[PDB]
Amino acid sequence: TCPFYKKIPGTGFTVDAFQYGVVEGCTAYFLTHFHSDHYAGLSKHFTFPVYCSEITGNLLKNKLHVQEQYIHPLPLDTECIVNGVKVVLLDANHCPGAVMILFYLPNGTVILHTGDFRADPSMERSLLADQKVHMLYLDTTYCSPEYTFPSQQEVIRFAINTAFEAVTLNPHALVVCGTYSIGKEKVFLAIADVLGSKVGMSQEKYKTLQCLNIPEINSLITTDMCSSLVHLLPMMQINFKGLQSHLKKCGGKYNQILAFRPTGWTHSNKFTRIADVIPQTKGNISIYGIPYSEHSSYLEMKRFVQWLKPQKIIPTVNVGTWKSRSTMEKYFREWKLEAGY
Ligand code: NI
Repeated sequence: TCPFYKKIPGTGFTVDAFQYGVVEGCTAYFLTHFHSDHYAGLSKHFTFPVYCSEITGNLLKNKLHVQEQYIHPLPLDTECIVNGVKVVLLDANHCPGAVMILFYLPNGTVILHTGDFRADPSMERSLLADQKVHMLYLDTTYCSPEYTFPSQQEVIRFAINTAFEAVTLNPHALVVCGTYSIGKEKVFLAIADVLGSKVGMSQEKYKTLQCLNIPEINSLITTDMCSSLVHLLPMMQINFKGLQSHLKKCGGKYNQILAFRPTGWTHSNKFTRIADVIPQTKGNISIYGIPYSEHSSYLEMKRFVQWLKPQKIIPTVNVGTWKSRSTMEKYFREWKLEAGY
């Protein structure tokens, strides 16, 4: 059944709750972003109002064939009325089209649902600064102090420098990047830019990227693999067998592959700096795991919450085990006692 952390009290609303059938009492289904664990259940047969960003609504229409009459896109950073309730969509610094949702309940309670987010100090100057938030529905993916990672900028600098050096040493090397969802487009676009190439990909992935409102995108991507020296493949194909196989397909145009796997966190992060990352190599194939995250680190999450000073926190991630729930509640209390709210 629909869990309580997906329901907004005092409303008829749910968030990211499309896989439970008709939720009793739901008059509007909000969708924070287009990732499968969140949209699970939507299709062309859905006949309830879906509220989301413009970009998410482009993907619902083009990839899932949801009918236009049920898609309700909202502009960001704008006070809107939905079934008699004031709401605002804010940028979540996650994947393209991802939002946080502010609900202003008729009784005067204010609720923030972060969806999936990477907390940033820039959020402290959005419409969030203007009033008090009483309850926080929080993306707790990486809510433990072991989870450190570098900035997105540091990671992209490493990837660009690595790729440019490799291809300049060997003009016959191919660069491959893995993907299994939207998000993390900066990895493959920054590398293609430094090399003066478009990124080549499947027709299905090209279609997905053309929904994202990225500026000048027609200049950066292509379905012609032959004209491209940065290829995108499914994340599943980023291993020695899959890459050897792909190289055969390129017909002796290339004699070396340098491949990137943008993981979330990996336990090389506790010890190893970004400067010191090394690849796994077999023969003429090398694979780099890079820690490019679109979720908050522990310290980023803690800074946002200590800034916001919510009265009550409701985790939306890692809620399935008692040990995880108890650990998270301990951190929340630490943060509250340290900051004095
Ligand atoms: Ni997500």
